[PDB]
Amino acid sequence: HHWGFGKHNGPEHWHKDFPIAKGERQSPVDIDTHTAKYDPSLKPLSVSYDQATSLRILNLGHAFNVEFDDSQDKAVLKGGPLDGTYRLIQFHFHWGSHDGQGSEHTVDKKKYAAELHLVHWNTKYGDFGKAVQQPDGLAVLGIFLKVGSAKPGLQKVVDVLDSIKTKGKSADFTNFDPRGLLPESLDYWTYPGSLTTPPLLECVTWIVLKEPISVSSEQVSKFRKLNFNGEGEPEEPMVDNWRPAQPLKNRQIKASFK
Ligand SMILES: [Cl-]
Ligand SMILES: [Zn+2]
Repeated sequence: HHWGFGKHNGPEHWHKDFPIAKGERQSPVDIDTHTAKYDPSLKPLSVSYDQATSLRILNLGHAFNVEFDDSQDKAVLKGGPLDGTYRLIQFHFHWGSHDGQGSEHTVDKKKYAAELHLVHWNTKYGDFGKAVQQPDGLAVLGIFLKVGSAKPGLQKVVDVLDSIKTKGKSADFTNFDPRGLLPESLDYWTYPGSLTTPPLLECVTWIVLKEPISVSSEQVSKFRKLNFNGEGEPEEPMVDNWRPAQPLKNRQIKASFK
C-alpha cells in the first residue's frame, strides 16, 4: 500500500486515498477531562479474556499484531457502552521515537509513550470484514503506556520482537494471556470513532481506559528496534506510528467515572 508514516505518505496524506480521513467521526481525539461528561448510567466494562487464545505475532510493516482465534465464543468484550458481544481478534500498539510521545489519544493534550489497542468485532455481523462496514462494528479498548516499573505481562511480547524484526516476519505466539496487559481499574472514556490506520472506517466504539499501565524504559525501547522495511532492505526503525488527534466535531466523550 502507498500509505505509511513517512514525510510523503504519512497521516497528512492519507485523505487522498482515503477521503474519510476528513470525516465526521475520526480517531484518535484529545480527551478534555473537564468537558468529558460523566454519565453514571454507563455500565462497568466486561472484559473476559480467560478463554482468549493467541495464535501468532506478525510484523505488518507499520506495526505488529498479536492475532487471536476469534472463534472462541467466551473471549469477549461486552458491557460498558456496548450492545451485544464483541470478539477479540488482535491487539497492537502505537509508540514514539522517544518516551515523550507515541500515544494516539491524548488526555488534556498529554501524549503517552505508547498506546495499546485491543480490537474486537460485533458478533451480530458474523466476522470482522463484515463488521467494519457498520457504525457499531468494532469495539476497541485503548490503554496508555507510561514509563516506570516493568509490566511483567508484556515481557513475552517485547522479547519476541527480535525474531519478527522486519516486515512480513511472524512467530508462534501461543499461550499469551492479554489479561496481563490490563491496569487495575477499568474506568474509561467512550466515544464513537474510527480505525486509526487506513481504511479509517468509522466503525468503532472507542473505550479508552483512564489508568495507564507502567512499562519499563527497556520494554518500550524494544518496540523501536523493530523495522518498517522488509529483510534485506535498508534499515528504517519502526517509530512514530501514531496518528495525531483529529477534530472531535459534533461528538461527546462520556466518562464512566468522577
Ligand atoms: Cl525488557
Ligand atoms: Zn491502533
